[PDB]
Amino acid sequence: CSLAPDYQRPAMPVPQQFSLYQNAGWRTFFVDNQVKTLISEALVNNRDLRMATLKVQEARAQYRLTDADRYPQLNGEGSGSWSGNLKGNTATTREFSTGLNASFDLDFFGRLKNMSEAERQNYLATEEAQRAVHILLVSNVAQSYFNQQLAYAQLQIAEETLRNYQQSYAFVEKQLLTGSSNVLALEQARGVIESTRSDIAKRQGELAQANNALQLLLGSYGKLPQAQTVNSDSLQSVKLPAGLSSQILLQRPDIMEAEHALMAANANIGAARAAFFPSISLTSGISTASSDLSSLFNASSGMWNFIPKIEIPIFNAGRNQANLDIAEIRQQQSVVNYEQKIQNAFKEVADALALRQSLNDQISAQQRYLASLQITLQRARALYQHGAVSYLEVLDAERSLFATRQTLLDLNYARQVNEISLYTALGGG
Amino acid sequence: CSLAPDYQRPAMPVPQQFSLYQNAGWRTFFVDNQVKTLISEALVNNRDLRMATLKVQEARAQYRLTDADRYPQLNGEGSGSWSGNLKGNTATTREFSTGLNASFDLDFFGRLKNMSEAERQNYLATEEAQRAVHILLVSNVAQSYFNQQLAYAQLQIAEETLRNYQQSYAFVEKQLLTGSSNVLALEQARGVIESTRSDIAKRQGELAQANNALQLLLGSYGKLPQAQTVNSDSLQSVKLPAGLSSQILLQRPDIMEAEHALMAANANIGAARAAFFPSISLTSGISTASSDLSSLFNASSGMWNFIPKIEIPIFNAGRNQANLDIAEIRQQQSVVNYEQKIQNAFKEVADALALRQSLNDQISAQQRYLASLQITLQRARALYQHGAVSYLEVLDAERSLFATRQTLLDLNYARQVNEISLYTALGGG
Amino acid sequence: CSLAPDYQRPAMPVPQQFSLYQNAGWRTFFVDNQVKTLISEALVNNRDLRMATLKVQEARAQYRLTDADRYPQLNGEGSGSWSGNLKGNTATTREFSTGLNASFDLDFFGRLKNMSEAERQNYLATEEAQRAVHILLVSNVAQSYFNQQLAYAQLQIAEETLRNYQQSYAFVEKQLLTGSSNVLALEQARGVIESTRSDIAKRQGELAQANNALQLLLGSYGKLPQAQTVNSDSLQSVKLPAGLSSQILLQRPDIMEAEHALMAANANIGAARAAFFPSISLTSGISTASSDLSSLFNASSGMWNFIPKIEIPIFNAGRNQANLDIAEIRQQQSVVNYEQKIQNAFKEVADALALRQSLNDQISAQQRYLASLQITLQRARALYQHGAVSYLEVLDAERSLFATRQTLLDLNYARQVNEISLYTALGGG
Repeated sequence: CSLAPDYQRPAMPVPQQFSLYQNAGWRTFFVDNQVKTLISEALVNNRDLRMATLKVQEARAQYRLTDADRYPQLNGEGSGSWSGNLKGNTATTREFSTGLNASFDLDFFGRLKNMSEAERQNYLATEEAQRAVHILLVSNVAQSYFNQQLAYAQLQIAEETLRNYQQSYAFVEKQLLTGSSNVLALEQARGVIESTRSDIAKRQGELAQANNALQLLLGSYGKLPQAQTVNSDSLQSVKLPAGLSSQILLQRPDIMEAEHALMAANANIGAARAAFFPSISLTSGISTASSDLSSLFNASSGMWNFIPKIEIPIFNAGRNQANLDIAEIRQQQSVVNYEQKIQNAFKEVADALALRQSLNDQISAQQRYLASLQITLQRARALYQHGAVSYLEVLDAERSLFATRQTLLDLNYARQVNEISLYTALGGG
Repeated sequence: CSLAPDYQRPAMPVPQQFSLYQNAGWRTFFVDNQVKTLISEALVNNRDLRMATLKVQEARAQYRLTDADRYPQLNGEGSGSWSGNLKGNTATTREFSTGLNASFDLDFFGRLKNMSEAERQNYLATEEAQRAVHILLVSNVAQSYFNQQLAYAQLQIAEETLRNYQQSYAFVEKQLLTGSSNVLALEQARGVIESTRSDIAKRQGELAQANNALQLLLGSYGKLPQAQTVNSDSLQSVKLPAGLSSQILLQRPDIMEAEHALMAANANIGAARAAFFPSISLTSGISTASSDLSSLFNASSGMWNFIPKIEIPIFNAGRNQANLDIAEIRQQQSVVNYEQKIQNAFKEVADALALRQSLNDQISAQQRYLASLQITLQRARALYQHGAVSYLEVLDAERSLFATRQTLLDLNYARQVNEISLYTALGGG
Repeated sequence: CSLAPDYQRPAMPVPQQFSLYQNAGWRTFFVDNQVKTLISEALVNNRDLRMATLKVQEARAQYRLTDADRYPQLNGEGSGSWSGNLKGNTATTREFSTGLNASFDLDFFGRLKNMSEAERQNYLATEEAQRAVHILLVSNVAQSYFNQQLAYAQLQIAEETLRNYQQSYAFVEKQLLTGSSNVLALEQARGVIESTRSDIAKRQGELAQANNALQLLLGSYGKLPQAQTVNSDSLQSVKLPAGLSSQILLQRPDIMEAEHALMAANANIGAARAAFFPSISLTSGISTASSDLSSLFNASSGMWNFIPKIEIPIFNAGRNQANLDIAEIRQQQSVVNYEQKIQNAFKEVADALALRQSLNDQISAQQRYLASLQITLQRARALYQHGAVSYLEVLDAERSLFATRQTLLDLNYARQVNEISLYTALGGG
């Protein structure tokens, strides 16, 4: 029988709503097909996930090892014994023996059963941890893919900005050849060509870094995805009821893992309680003995045997009690751990919801800003070409336009990362 | 008796001065009352700290478990034994027995005593670690609070900057309606409205993130503090003698923790030394036996018993010596750990002192810069409105003014974080 | 004998080339002599490395402890036994005994041998980890040194930029005193003085922080290096064949560490296999006994003794099999760990190669940009001083010039860090 306390799910340590459903599969959440191809490959070859799978097997084997301790043992024994005096008849005595013995703990108060149940729960927790690494990998690969695509896109706008600045410069040169501009405007147009080449070189770096990170995550080194057009429709962004319950969190693998750890701790309390109670063992044996080898295996020399035993703990100076206290304190630790895991999950979902609003509003504003800058550039050119304003007006408008384009790319990347983070924080596929 | 070496505090691994006292309580260090209310709540509900408290209890129980091993044990035993031959009189022999036995290790050379002392020191170290989590939490909550307030303040100046830019734009529009300005100036004034809306949306994000981080730290989800006015007087910044001794560091909990770990290691050396010496045990028992159950508990079948024993290690192939070496090497590791903890603490205090000077000087300079920018803006407006300069003068002055205001807010936040870090690095309250 | 599987190096988990040799010693790689002096000091006093050295000693001792378990033991025993009835002749029986006994496990199937070999391999792995900390420290010290030098250089250009801005301001003042400029230009020139003072204060902070980090790494607090002139020739940057083989990675200490861990796991498989097989032990003793102490050590009371024993596992409910499974699964884990270590190393080398190209191209472009900005500044001054353009042209050119200089310093630092990272990722000296 078991002395373990019954499982009780701790009180929800977070509000019941995120601020006032089930995810689709990742094959549906991700629209872009390239990212899905990379995710599938990662699921096969990624080393971290492979390691997480092996840890599940290990824990399964440890469960088996511990469970085995509940079953009877049967073992053989062989012995020979020479001995004699040191004075007063120096004749050697000699005896041979052979034992075949079985052993069995009755485990009436469930010590061994519960140590086993604890290992089974650790195994269950380990499977959940595995599931967590699985969804975190899907998230990470996808993000890594979009980071690569961001690098491509940044490189692309940098090159077309280079082309633009080269045209601007050629034009100012032509003007100068007609004694129509000045040497200041020319040097300004030349400068921005160089800073743009610098940006190009930077984006090449980031691309290479993105590629290398992606290949580490895949655990494979085949050809990388090429640049593709990517947008808000690349993901099927989560739609959520207005009063989505916090209870969705309890479905994440990492939270289920914590739950199983809590059950393991309950089982360890049962095991520690059992120590206070009598324990009954049983050993039975077939045995033989003889002073010489010849008549050893003689039925004549044989003996059967059957010996039940009971041990009764009486006083142990608070050993059992201290050990029980450790188990109880550790169960309390598991409860806090469970609470921490949920509070952390709640923070991830709340942040991603807030960030979704913030990022959408930043992007919208940034788009309107860009449109205004394009108009500004056009007006500045016209006014400059008619000698009404200095070339600094053109330079300034170009710089801001280019910076805004790079910022807008970064924001769209942040938006996709956040959508992926949200999906994942809700438990993924 | 104990074979452990005496404790000796390692030579100070850092200079004796920080570069040429006792903290007040956090209730006094923090002036702002809101932050103190949040700190008090965190001290109650925060999960990390609760977990640190449970670890102290666990270590206390482990100390008790180990100490118990020093005391006598008294246990019961019950047995029944059926056995018989296999040929040549197949009559079964049967014997029942019941033992009540006491056990006691004399521990003359302090093996068990020292293993106990080691656990007591681990327990002491664990209390110190707890105290460390406690002061780190006070620090973190306070910082998290000021980060929230920074977000509020950034949002506030962004909105008033929005209002300003809308007035600027309305004015340029009016000018245009009088054929007095141009379409370039108008588009420039429009643009900055949009970039400011973008900043507003960003600050809303950061606010939401700040709120969520603060609630994670509190472990509670009641209403959040509203924006309040915050300044250098929100903290009672530490005043330090010119030649403050490094010795103040030895009062931090994390350093005391290291000290207790060092004592534990000393105790483990004592325990390992004891293994080389004889060990004396003592077992005494009341016992009975009979071939049938009826005359079992007969005083007739009973026997008392008393058996002192001594074990003497002679040769063990370097087992004891290797084990002693591990203990000695581990004590050396504890010494290095202690040194590392102090050197790290010294770095924290030195950095915060340097940062205090740097930040004060940056803020002072930035204030003078801001004042200059306000004047510049005013002059640019006047000159622009009289057709003496382009609107780019106004735009440029506005942009720099706004950026400087945001920078100044960030610097004041950094200053408070650094003051808090300094307080904490000196051991907190 | 050993039941362990033979070592087989896992298939290379990365491409055979980095994208289409041996490092020199760090004394040769680093040209700058100051950095080498700091590296030498760190190698002596650094706490992390000292700790890594102690861990090697600890593992060596654990190897010795485990190996000792393979050798015979010889121990002494002394006993006295008083016992008597409880009724029916209350005369006490009394017996004294003294045993000297030897013990020896034959270890025919190599259980103990392999547990020893596992510990020897853990020791070997620990030496490699030590070597890793050693090369990582050389890297970190060098980087920390160049970061200090970066701080010095940033402070220096900030001060000369301050001097420049003060001259610019004095000039505008003079112009105003001749009713030749305006109050806008003056306030603009004043502003940039203040922002530059802010930068100066920031660089003082960073310098102080750099110094404190460097002293933590050195584990010593003597005088710090002063500013020196530093450039691309401070390091003898690695030259690599076009088709450098990935195989160079297998020379890194961290990868060799993984290899030894793999061998340890192989040994543990051997140990677990041995459990299925019979085990033969041997105990031999000299012994005495007597009812009184006087005739105790009488050769008369003495007995010699010799007892070989064999244990044969028959059925254990899958205990041995589960334990074997754990060992096999753990060996598979070591293989994955080995693969991870290599893939990670491959990423470090690939990133550093890409970054070397990117950084060189950014620096080249940034130099050309700087040269263009110097010309722009000169042209703007001339045009401004002749009333042809506003002072905003001068301000703008100064700001960009100063920002580009700071950026160029940061890029040169990044280049040196990357060269150091490359050297280190290839196995260092």
